[PDB]
Amino acid sequence: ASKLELSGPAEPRGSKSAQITCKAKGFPEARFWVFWLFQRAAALDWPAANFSGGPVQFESRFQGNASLKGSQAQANAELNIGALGSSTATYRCGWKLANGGFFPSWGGANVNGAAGAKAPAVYPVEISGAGTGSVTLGCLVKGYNAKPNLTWPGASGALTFPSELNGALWNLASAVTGSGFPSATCAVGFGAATDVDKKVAAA
Amino acid sequence: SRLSVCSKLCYAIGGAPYQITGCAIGFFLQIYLLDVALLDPFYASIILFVGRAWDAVTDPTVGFLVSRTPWTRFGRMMPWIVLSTPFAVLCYFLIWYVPSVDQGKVVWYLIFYCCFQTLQTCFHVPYSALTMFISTEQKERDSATAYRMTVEVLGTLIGTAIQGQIVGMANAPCISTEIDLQHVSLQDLRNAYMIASGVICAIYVVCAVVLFLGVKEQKDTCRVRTEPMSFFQGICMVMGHGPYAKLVMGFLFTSLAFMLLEGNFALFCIYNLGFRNDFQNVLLVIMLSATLAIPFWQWFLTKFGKKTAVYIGTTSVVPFLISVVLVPSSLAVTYIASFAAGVSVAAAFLLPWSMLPDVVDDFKVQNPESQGHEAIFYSFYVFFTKFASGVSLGVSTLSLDFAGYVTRGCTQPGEVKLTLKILVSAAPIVLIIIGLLIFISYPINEEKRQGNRKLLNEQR
Amino acid sequence: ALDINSPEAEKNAKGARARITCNAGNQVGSAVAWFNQRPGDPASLLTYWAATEKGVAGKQSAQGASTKFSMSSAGPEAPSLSSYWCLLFEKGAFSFGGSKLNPREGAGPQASILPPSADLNTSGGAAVVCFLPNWYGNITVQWKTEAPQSQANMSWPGQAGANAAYAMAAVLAITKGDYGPGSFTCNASNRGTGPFAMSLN
Ligand SMILES: CC/C=C\C/C=C/C/C=C/CCCCCCCC(=O)OC[C@@H](O)COP(=O)(O)OCC[N+](C)(C)C
Ligand SMILES: CCCCCCCCCCCCO[C@@H]1O[C@H](CO)[C@@H](O[C@H]2O[C@H](CO)[C@@H](O)[C@H](O)[C@H]2O)[C@H](O)[C@H]1O
Ligand SMILES: CCCCCCCCCCCCO[C@@H]1O[C@H](CO)[C@@H](O[C@H]2O[C@H](CO)[C@@H](O)[C@H](O)[C@H]2O)[C@H](O)[C@H]1O
Ligand SMILES: CCCCCCCCCCCCO[C@@H]1O[C@H](CO)[C@@H](O[C@H]2O[C@H](CO)[C@@H](O)[C@H](O)[C@H]2O)[C@H](O)[C@H]1O
Ligand SMILES: CCCCCCCCCCCCO[C@@H]1O[C@H](CO)[C@@H](O[C@H]2O[C@H](CO)[C@@H](O)[C@H](O)[C@H]2O)[C@H](O)[C@H]1O
Ligand SMILES: CCCCCCCCCCCCO[C@@H]1O[C@H](CO)[C@@H](O[C@H]2O[C@H](CO)[C@@H](O)[C@H](O)[C@H]2O)[C@H](O)[C@H]1O
Ligand SMILES: CCCCCCCCCCCCO[C@@H]1O[C@H](CO)[C@@H](O[C@H]2O[C@H](CO)[C@@H](O)[C@H](O)[C@H]2O)[C@H](O)[C@H]1O
Ligand SMILES: CCCCCCCCCCCCO[C@@H]1O[C@H](CO)[C@@H](O[C@H]2O[C@H](CO)[C@@H](O)[C@H](O)[C@H]2O)[C@H](O)[C@H]1O
Ligand SMILES: CCCCCCCCCCCCO[C@@H]1O[C@H](CO)[C@@H](O[C@H]2O[C@H](CO)[C@@H](O)[C@H](O)[C@H]2O)[C@H](O)[C@H]1O
Ligand SMILES: CCCCCCCCCCCCO[C@@H]1O[C@H](CO)[C@@H](O[C@H]2O[C@H](CO)[C@@H](O)[C@H](O)[C@H]2O)[C@H](O)[C@H]1O
Ligand SMILES: CCCCCCCCCCCCO[C@@H]1O[C@H](CO)[C@@H](O[C@H]2O[C@H](CO)[C@@H](O)[C@H](O)[C@H]2O)[C@H](O)[C@H]1O
Ligand SMILES: CCCCCCCCCCCCO[C@@H]1O[C@H](CO)[C@@H](O[C@H]2O[C@H](CO)[C@@H](O)[C@H](O)[C@H]2O)[C@H](O)[C@H]1O
Repeated sequence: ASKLELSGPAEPRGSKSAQITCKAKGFPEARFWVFWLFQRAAALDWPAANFSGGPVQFESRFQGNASLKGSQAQANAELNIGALGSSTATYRCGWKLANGGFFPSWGGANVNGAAGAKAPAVYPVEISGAGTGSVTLGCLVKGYNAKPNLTWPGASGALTFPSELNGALWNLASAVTGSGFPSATCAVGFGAATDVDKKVAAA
Repeated sequence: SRLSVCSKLCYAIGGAPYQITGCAIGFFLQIYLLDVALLDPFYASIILFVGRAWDAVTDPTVGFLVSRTPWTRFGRMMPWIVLSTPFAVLCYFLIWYVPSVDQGKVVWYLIFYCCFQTLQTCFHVPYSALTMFISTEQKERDSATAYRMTVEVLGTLIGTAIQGQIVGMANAPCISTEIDLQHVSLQDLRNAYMIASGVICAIYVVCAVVLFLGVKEQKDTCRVRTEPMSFFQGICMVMGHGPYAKLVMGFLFTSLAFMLLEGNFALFCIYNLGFRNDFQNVLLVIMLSATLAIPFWQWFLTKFGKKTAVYIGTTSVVPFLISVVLVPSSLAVTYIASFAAGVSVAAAFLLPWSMLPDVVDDFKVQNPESQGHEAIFYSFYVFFTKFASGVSLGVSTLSLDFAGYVTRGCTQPGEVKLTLKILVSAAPIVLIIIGLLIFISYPINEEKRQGNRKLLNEQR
Repeated sequence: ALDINSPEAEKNAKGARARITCNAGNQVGSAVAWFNQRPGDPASLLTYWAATEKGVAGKQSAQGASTKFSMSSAGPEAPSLSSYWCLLFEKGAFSFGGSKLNPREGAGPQASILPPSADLNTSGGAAVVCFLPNWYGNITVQWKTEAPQSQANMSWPGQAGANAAYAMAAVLAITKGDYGPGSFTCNASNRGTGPFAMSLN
């Protein structure tokens, strides 16, 4: 079947150059235009398209920023991205039906144009001296540059909010609606050797 | 008590809807399916091949069923025509209708194209067999066949003109792709196709009424008829005859090349010559040139010999087919080559019919027992031409799909235009060369033996 | 570049019917593709030429003739609650709109304010966190440190699988030097005809 396998996530630094690949398989790559997309937490943009046995056609916004290449001896469709800073997005590699103009099969690879690599800081945000029935506890994770996995010890009432940029690092919050409070701890899931778990005290 | 001129005119007029519908389909169905119906060219290739092969399949089966039809109070052929025409015009109108379905438009077009081909066969095969029932005298039958041929040519011209000038008048927006990167609607084009189909169906019903009213049956009561179920034996006997088989192969190939041109010429005009709004005028020019060139070729076959006539008529389109793919689509060169291709179409579809009675006389001299060879030849020829023209059209549209033909488009890729130039310039020239080489091996040698065979026709 | 526009970026539908509308700035001649993207997955083609499915469940039909296109789901299930896009394949520079479905629930927000912890106060910082765990619709959060503040960072999750309600986290980051402006109040404004104020001193 037609499929396009894309490279893993890349982390360029400010103004580096990033080359994304699609190992297209299941179809003659030289017969179809292989496209690229661009989704930065929004709707889908359109960088360019590349005919693997010929011309490359760009959008006027991406002329000089994107550069599409096609290796027909490896059935590989590649996108080289130049100057960066706001190109942190997800790039797709959808091929095209030779007649219509729509995209039947797609890919997907993330690009994160940021700088730094830091260990997260865990703060046990708690109540301010009040209580009525069920009470809300929390946990603030501040100052990291990867994807964490916040967990709680066997309690399923948690809401882990999506992270946001604060300068060049990421901030995340978690909340739990616990009725009784004998003992609760916040455990984070930062894969880069930072597995700090901290309890939540009173006041 | 002979055939009246009004009766022969009605019989001839009854043969016009077949030519009108056939020329409209064979010139515009690829344009309708690929562009107007918004079909994948794989599905369009499937539909074209299956419809033009089901026509060939339905010809002998409906022929046998008509041969088994008994005698009613209205005739042997009139009930078939009268009960087939409303369903035929319904299916013809539903060929050129684009339904609103989520998936399976290919099934719609397959079903209605094949149903229309079946009902048109049920119209035509009794109608073709009707020339033996209108009158007993052979001269009246020949006069009726001459009337039918003249009105068939006029019906070809009228159907091409009607479909071209109704379809082409209302244009539609194109579709730009990445090969183009650096008010009329599509529904108006679909409405134009429906209007043309409705006008053709009205002409179909009017001519069916004319044919039913103006033509009688005389009963005949099989006065000299015979079962003649020796279809396979007759085919084997005809193929065992040298000149017959050679004429079959030559005419078949030549007609295959020109049916390939008839199929994939509108796409060539639109996407290579750039006539997005003027291809219908080019088709009308070709048809008018063929109509004008019929007396020219009837003059040339007599004044210069049928052999040289059928050679130069087939080889005349070759320089112009070379020219139309080696020039940057000049407006005057296309019209000149259209006139030349009309002259060559007239030659190709006229001169073998002139050569046929000589081969009939030769077969009569060779085999004293002859009971259908003139009809067995036409049945074999029409079956193979319809089936192989469907095969060629399916392969052509599938190759357009392989080359990446864009639906509508305003410009095709450099590989689709190459396939169109091959399908207009390479494959028709190859088939014409094959037919010419077969016609070279012609032991009849025009008149050099023909009158001698006629002398044996005087002897027996 | 034809301007493809989906007006409603959020749609409410539970099990009855959804009619996602796409409008083009130029007449595309019935050339509109419809994609369905689930979160964490690439966009998957549903409809092409504005009416033709591509191997998908029969509930997702689509209509439209010229500069007004609609996709209709008549049996909207849990897999159908994803994001949808309408692409035009009339001209070379292809363009998308963007839309999403949501289930329907009641109303009623909640709020809770949390002061900075001692550990954050030790390392030269103070983040006041306002949590808004369960509500349906859209909400606005205002910070009053005896005066309105516009230096807060806000985040929202999607919709809960079971509760079918949204949440919100507002973080106000203030250094220790600027940590003497009196009392901190978080004010929430939802469809409840009154703000919810949670304050600390
Ligand atoms: C507007 C331009 C139209 C067309 C393009 C080029 C055209 C050539 C036009 C030619 C004149 C005749 C066309 C060829 C004949 C028409 C088809 C045909 O040929 O079908 C009828 C009949 O000719 C069948 O032949 P059949 O052997 O069955 O008749 C035997 C009868 N009889 C036993 C009494 C002697
Ligand atoms: C049976 C009667 C019907 C007649 C049928 C005649 C149809 C003939 C088909 C024409 C083939 C077109 O020829 C085509 O040209 C291009 C450009 O050189 C070449 O094709 C090239 O591009 C395609 C991409 O589409 C790739 O597979 C590859 O890079 C290469 O093969 C081949 O040569 C051939 O694919
Ligand atoms: C009578 C002749 C012989 C019988 C037919 C033999 C072949 C029948 C084919 C069965 C399947 C038909 O469908 C076949 O599958 C592929 C699947 O990618 C389709 O491929 C295409 O389908 C549609 C067509 O626009 C596109 O939206 C889609 O993006 C693309 O994948 C082709 O339309 C066709 O080649
Ligand atoms: C689409 C092409 C046809 C366009 C219309 C052509 C005009 C129609 C006339 C075609 C036949 C002409 O041929 C001639 O017609 C007339 C009228 O029917 C016949 O005349 C016959 O019918 C008329 C009544 O209508 C009687 O008055 C007359 O006594 C009788 O002989 C002739 O016997 C016939 O020789
Ligand atoms: C749908 C596309 C096909 C359209 C054409 C299909 C139907 C037309 C084929 C001709 C069939 C005519 O229908 C015919 O009617 C007469 C009744 O009067 C019957 O025919 C019979 O009539 C009488 C007995 O009744 C006898 O002379 C004899 O047995 C037979 O001729 C049969 O019922 C049928 O042979
Ligand atoms: C003389 C010739 C003219 C005489 C009059 C002819 C009028 C013909 C006009 C076209 C009317 C048919 O229009 C067409 O009908 C069928 C059946 O309802 C519809 O088909 C629809 O219904 C069928 C029901 O099984 C389903 O496959 C599906 O819901 C859909 O395909 C088409 O979407 C519609 O476009
Ligand atoms: C002679 C050789 C024949 C070879 C044929 C090879 C190609 C055949 C095309 C295969 C796909 C077409 O098959 C098509 O399937 C869909 C359902 O899936 C049917 O479509 C039906 O259901 C869909 C919704 O699911 C709606 O459009 C509508 O209710 C109805 O049209 C069509 O009625 C059928 O025609
Ligand atoms: C729109 C522009 C075109 C308008 C055409 C209007 C045509 C009106 C009727 C005129 C028919 C001309 O008729 C012309 O003469 C010869 C006979 O000499 C006919 O020839 C006919 O009879 C001879 C034998 O008798 C055979 O070749 C054959 O049966 C048949 O072709 C042709 O059918 C035609 O070439
Ligand atoms: C509705 C769709 C379009 C329908 C168009 C109908 C137009 C009808 C045109 C008339 C065609 C008949 O034209 C006629 O053909 C035959 C042979 O071809 C020739 O005429 C032949 O039969 C007549 C019969 O009386 C003899 O007088 C004449 O001696 C003989 O040569 C002439 O060429 C022409 O008189
Ligand atoms: C007898 C010869 C002289 C006749 C001269 C009269 C010219 C018209 C011939 C009748 C043909 C009628 O053909 C008819 O055209 C109209 C529009 O073009 C079509 O009408 C269509 O238009 C709308 C456009 O929004 C479509 O949405 C809808 O599918 C349909 O109603 C009919 O489906 C078709 O049946
Ligand atoms: C031998 C007999 C020859 C008879 C030839 C008769 C054909 C008449 C040619 C008509 C020209 C074709 O062009 C077509 O005309 C009709 C009449 O306005 C238009 O159709 C119209 O009717 C439909 C009805 O719903 C409306 O959408 C709208 O009023 C308009 O589109 C088509 O949009 C146009 O494409
Ligand atoms: C509603 C629109 C559809 C109709 C359009 C207008 C139709 C024009 C053609 C009218 C029918 C012509 O055919 C009509 O039938 C009778 C026979 O039944 C024919 O009559 C002719 O054939 C037979 C033969 O023996 C005899 O009756 C007679 O010797 C002869 O004149 C006439 O040629 C004509 O009067």
